[PDB]
Amino acid sequence: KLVVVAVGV
Amino acid sequence: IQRTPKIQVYSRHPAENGKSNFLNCYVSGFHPSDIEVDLLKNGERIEKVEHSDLSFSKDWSFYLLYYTEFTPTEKDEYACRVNHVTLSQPKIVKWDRDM
Amino acid sequence: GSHSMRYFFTSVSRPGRGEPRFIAVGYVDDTQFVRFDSDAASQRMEPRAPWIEQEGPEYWDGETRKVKAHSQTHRVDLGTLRGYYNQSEAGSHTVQRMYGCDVGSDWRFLRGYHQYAYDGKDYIALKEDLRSWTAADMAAQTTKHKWEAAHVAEQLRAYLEGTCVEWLRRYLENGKETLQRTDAPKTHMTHHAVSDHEATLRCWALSFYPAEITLTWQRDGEDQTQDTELVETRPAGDGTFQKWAAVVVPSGQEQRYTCHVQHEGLPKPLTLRW
Ligand code: NA
Ligand code: NA
Ligand code: NA
Ligand code: NA
Ligand code: NA
Ligand code: NA
Repeated sequence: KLVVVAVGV
Repeated sequence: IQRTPKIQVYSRHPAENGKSNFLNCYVSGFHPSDIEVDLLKNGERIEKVEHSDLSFSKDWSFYLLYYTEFTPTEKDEYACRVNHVTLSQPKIVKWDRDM
Repeated sequence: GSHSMRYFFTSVSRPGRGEPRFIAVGYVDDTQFVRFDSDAASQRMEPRAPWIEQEGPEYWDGETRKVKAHSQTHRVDLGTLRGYYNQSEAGSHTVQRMYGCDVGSDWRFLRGYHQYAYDGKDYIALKEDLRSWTAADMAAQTTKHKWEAAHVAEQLRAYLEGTCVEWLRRYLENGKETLQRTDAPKTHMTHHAVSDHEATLRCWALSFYPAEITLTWQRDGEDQTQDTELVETRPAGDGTFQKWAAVVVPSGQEQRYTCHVQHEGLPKPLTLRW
């Protein structure tokens, strides 16, 4: 299962 | 950061003339990911060629497997042709059947 | 032994026309089980192992939503990084991300990781403590300050020690017939005359899983590296791996040389002799 959120650099 | 591809050309199974097999071209250690890979039969591009999904190693360099079903014969020559920004000309690696 | 779940993401900008190429791959150990390719027709997370096909529509909808959200973050990041590095809109650039988790021999959380690269160089990485960041340069230091303020490490730590290992253990049980099976290498030696006086001995390891293996040559029971060649471990294409090691020896002295094969599927290492 993937992580729910990806915060931008 | 531009890394030139390493190339291995090999069969999935020990090669026997007239016995169906898979011809593999494994390209690794390259950056960037944009790359042209063809499998050749007697210098001619094979149409039915699939590849793995792009992935990468600890050093961020990319690897791909290109492959096709083939039946080895005494006469027919197989090779892998690779083009990449790091190459002045496409690189052709001949299949050696104990490599 | 240990097991891993890892996701790999690549985004490549296309300055000529349109949005970045985005490819996501999921692995358990050395087995690909899911993929997403922005260039493919489905625009869905797709199965690549039979044991993930078990999962119902909620799973596939959820993974599709998250992987598309990942792709949009990478698209934005390519813009942000062009800014941080003062680069023109004309060039193609690459972002890569890898994250995942390991369980140990005790089947409990062992370690987590989250690594990010720009144009094939380290950018920012989560440290082993899952509480601190390694920033390679001042662009990555800007990201580190942003991610400290947004408590990104806390968010990732919760996933890596929770959801990540729980779903790894689920996959390992659902796919146990293959994922928890070791395939010991099928080994043999070939002999090739290189001159009237010399021969190449090639030690083959075929059809093994997982990919981790050690091939070593000994002469009279001592390791030899001189006049040896070792190829990179390579995929067979059927989910197994191949490797070979070769040594050049004086013709008639082949019996002095032994190939030693170490693999998880071998109770004791194998010794081959011509
Ligand atoms: Na897809
Ligand atoms: Na393609
Ligand atoms: Na798709
Ligand atoms: Na645990
Ligand atoms: Na990169
Ligand atoms: Na943080």
